[PDB]
Amino acid sequence: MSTKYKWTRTKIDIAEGPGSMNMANVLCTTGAQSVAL
Amino acid sequence: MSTKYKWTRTKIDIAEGPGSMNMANVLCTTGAQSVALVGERAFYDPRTAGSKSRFDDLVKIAQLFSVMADSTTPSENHGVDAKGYFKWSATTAPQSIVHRNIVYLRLFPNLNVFVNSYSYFRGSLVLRLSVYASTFNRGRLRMGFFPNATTDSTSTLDNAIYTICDIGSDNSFEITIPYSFSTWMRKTNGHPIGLFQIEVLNRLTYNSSSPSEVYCIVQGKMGQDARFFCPTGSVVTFQ
Amino acid sequence: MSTKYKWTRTKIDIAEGPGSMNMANVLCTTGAQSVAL
Amino acid sequence: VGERAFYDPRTAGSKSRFDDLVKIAQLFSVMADSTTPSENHGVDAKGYFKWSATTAPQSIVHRNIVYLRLFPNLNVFVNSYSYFRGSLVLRLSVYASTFNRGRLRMGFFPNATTDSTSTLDNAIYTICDIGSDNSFEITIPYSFSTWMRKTNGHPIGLFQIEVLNRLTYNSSSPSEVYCIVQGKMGQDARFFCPTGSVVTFQ
Amino acid sequence: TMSPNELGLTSAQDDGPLGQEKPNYFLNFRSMNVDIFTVSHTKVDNLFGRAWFFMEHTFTNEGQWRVPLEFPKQGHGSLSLLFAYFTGELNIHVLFLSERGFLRVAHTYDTSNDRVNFLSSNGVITVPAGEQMTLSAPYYSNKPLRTVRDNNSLGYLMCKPFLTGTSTGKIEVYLSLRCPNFFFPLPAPKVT
Amino acid sequence: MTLSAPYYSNKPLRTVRDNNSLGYLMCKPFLTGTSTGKIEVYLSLRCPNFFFPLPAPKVT
Amino acid sequence: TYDSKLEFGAFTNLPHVLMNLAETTQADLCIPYVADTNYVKTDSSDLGQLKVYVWTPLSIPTGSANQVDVTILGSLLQLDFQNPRVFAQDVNIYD
Amino acid sequence: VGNEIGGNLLTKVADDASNILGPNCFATTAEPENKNVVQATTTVNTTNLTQHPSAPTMPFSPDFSNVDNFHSMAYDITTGDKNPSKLVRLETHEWTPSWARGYQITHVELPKVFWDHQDKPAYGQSRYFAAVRCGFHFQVQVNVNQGTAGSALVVYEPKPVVTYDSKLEFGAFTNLPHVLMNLAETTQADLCIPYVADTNYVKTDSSDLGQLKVYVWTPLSIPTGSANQVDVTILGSLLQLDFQNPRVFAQDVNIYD
Amino acid sequence: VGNEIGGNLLTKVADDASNILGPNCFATTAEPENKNVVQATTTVNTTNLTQHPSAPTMPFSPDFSN
RNA sequence: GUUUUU
RNA sequence: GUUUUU
RNA sequence: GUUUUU
RNA sequence: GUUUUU
RNA sequence: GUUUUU
Repeated sequence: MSTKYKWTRTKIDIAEGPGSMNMANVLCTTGAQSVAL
Repeated sequence: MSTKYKWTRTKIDIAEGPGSMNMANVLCTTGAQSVALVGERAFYDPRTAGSKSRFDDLVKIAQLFSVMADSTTPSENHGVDAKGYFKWSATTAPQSIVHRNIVYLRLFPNLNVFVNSYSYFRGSLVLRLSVYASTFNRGRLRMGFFPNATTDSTSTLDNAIYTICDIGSDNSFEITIPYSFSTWMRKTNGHPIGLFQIEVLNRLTYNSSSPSEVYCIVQGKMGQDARFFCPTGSVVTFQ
Repeated sequence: MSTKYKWTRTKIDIAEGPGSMNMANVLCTTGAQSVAL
Repeated sequence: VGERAFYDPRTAGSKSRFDDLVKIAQLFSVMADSTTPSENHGVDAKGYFKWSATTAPQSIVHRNIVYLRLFPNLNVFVNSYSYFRGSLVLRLSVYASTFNRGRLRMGFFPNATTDSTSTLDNAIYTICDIGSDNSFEITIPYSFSTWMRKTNGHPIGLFQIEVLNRLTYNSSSPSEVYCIVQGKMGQDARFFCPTGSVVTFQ
Repeated sequence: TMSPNELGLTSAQDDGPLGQEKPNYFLNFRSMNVDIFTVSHTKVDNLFGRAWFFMEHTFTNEGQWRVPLEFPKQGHGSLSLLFAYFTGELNIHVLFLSERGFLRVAHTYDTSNDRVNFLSSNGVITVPAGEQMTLSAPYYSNKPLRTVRDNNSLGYLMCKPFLTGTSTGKIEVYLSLRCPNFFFPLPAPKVT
Repeated sequence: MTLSAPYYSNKPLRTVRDNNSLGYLMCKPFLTGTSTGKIEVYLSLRCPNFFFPLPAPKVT
Repeated sequence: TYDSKLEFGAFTNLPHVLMNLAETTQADLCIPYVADTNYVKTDSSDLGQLKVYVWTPLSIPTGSANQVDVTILGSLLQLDFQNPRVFAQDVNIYD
Repeated sequence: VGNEIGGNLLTKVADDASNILGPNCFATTAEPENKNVVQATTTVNTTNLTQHPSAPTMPFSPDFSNVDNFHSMAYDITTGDKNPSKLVRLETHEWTPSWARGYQITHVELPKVFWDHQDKPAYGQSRYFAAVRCGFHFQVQVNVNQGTAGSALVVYEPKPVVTYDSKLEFGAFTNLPHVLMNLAETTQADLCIPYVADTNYVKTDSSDLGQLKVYVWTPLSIPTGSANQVDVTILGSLLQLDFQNPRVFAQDVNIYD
Repeated sequence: VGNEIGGNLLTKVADDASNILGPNCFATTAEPENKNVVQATTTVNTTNLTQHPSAPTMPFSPDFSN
């Protein structure tokens, strides 16, 4: 069993400009968060 | 084999406002982290509350009767005030008014709460007049309602949504107002619901051992089609 | 049912140098965001 | 390599690790243990008192309000968890000779607070007749308004051990013996929320 | 049916072996198990899976900090004092309180002080200033079991900070363990 | 952060009105220098179980 | 090692035998190899030690005898000598 | 009937008058945990008789295999047991070139030599037993440069021979388990000797098993330049060992009549 | 359980740790020869009641035909 | 407890 | 409402 | 446009 | 090149 | 070692 390796949360690399806001691509804006109840 | 490319951790772009906390969407809050020892859920006990299940929808509470502008003393102005506690008299003549006022949702305890919570709503409103007289008292009373009216003045109810009340065994009379507004939903605390008037149709009759005037109570609740929509800030503070 | 555990958003560990911009690997640049409509 | 090691229980003389702590809470421990027996006729918390030829029937040999913290093992959980539930078991062990005989009734008023001698006819009691097995048990089933109860809150109840029949003896037997009171959790015992500490161990 | 043994009449000298889940009854009583949560909070893995404060260190310079790691006689972790031996993964929670810098963290069970001089070989995860990390140190113990009481029951922790300017600060530490193996329960501890 | 505290209540039900209807919240800050500040708090609940509706409240 | 730090009356958590005199004349204890090290140095106390405490003092009547003797007998369920060494010379198996 | 019969009557009578709620009393009778029994335990040559036994105790979910699964000691489990049969240096002597044929180089008391010093693997056990029955495996080693020559007679002499040694004709000793070993040809001799005596067992710390000796078959012919210090060493191993009679520590006990 | 149960545990525990040589201990528990019994003997118009009897004896390979 | 969502 | 995208 | 990669 | 891991 | 979880 995979018990030879301690279980861990996935590790991922964050691309450049995290937090940068794209106000040019619609595919970006339509995916924005919703303040709806 | 994919050994022509060095193995790597996935790279991802972080959207705007990372770390921003959304306190508006429930789908966001329910997914928040758990401080629970094992991020576990508990077994609730309704029995201790005397119930068989929790309460899921609030609209049902808005559908519960509550006295309109309730007071300790009956209307001292012949019912021309907002008090939903007035007297009907042997003295009042037919067509004379026993009650008249402009109705707002806030005039009702239960509803006033939703008024201070939601911004808009829709649906029919039901008012129930309960005249408490003796088994000897007899007479009729017509209560009408002009939806969306604002001029607080006595007026013929022949064209208004009215209900004639003939005193008997079941002395509680209902009147429904279907949703009436230009907009699909309407401000919870905006334009009046309309003009509510209860005029005398036939003088309250009596005898040697019966009262010459009785007490009346006006309750209000939402219809089975009632709905509330946007939650807004508060306009008042409860206790 | 998995109702013995409160539902939660996935938790992940962010690797070193998040926001670092790789201007050496093409596989990195071609995946950059698009300012296209 | 973010790898796991192979544990060795044998060196510990065990065949497996210890997975649940509740089992430890289910291990007897002397109540308010002391070096010397109760010098107040047992009216204190000492679970180490003497039963005497001198004490009359209905006279008390021990009385006190019981709390989980009065037990070594349990007191640990008291300082760890905030709440709990389940039955509690107390075992009185009277160490007399093979000649000594007599009876002793120990009752328990769950959730009681007034530390005063009172008839146990309505309390959960156990009559102890001296013989070969001179260890007597008494179970208290969980009794509280709440589903779980504070680990370190309201008392468990009033514990009283009254004399039923004077401890008899003879020329070569003791006129009074020693007694020990232990306490443990029932098989249905449970602890729930871990809270801060109220004391510091050593 | 029920025997007199299960009704309270027993003998203390007939309890061995250790661990007798004997049932106790009376006419109106039976062991009733009621669970308030979907899982146990008594299981070693769950209880100890939750950290607890350990100690704090204030640093005015990069000098290295080595501290013996031991089980608490203070928090809910005290429940460990009921055991004699331990073995398994060790979760170390470190908070770096600093304005501008980095904190090297490493863990070793090795008693030798010198082995820790070159910190890099040991581990040395890097927590940027103002960040906190949770590293899980494996059981790289030269001893199969760790007496749970020892002032160094748990291996030593190393903290060296690579500061940049006159900046100084403090490093708070919290400890927790992943799946713990406890053996041979000993008598309950005393109070101070 | 948004932490979801479970119902680790020693009471099966929480009278909704009590000045402590909801459990107590603890905040201790591990500051580093003379730095000071303020902690704003907001509350919300995940799946709530309400029972036995009582009469509507009054206004101040 | 830490004996004074432990609460008496809780020692019942360790392999023991509360033995009530006038009832039992002998106690039996089977103890396996218990230590934090695979092997224990010969001629050492590392395996721990067996003790006998006073649960409840002796209640000896007037005429009865007053000289009670406590004896400890030991048998090796299983024995294993590995490391060779000079005759009775202190050798350190530990680090 | 009685006093055993009571749990049933009370349990039953309670049972008979029971109504909707149920019985209002339950009674159960049985034997006490402390019954009238006797326990007997036997270890090596010992027997413990107890008439007042108590329930034996032991740790939680214990493992009595006592075997270290990690083998922190990488030795055969029976190492300590076989240790006393281990090969050991019984003697060493320097043959002197001047010595005549038939001269006795060196000898070893058998079998008490295996317990020659407290530093002998077998010395330990040998102390706690008065009787012995064992087999031997000797390895007499004699090294000499190629330039030199000579020959020695390694022979086993039972007590009978050792007793009447002067009455025996040298040159006939080849009748006994021996090894005429010609130096410059062989550097070691091997001798497997089984238990030989006129008695089933030999007293421990005795020479009754006879003794191994090394004689001068033909004196050493050491050239001028060649070395002149030849050492003769006697090694011994126990093919099979057996200690039976128990006795105080190293106390002379007579197994013989 | 207990105090009857001991021959088995000791006999077993001894059994479990046994190696090539075998167990290093054997334990057996049972009732004493002198048990708690009562004997009654009746001859012509007589009855002897004894509550502390002992194993009756008799000569070697005896003949009671008389 | 579909008591995250379908 | 394929009204994110195919 | 396999024009991210196979 | 299972030369990330099985 | 279901010794992350089912």
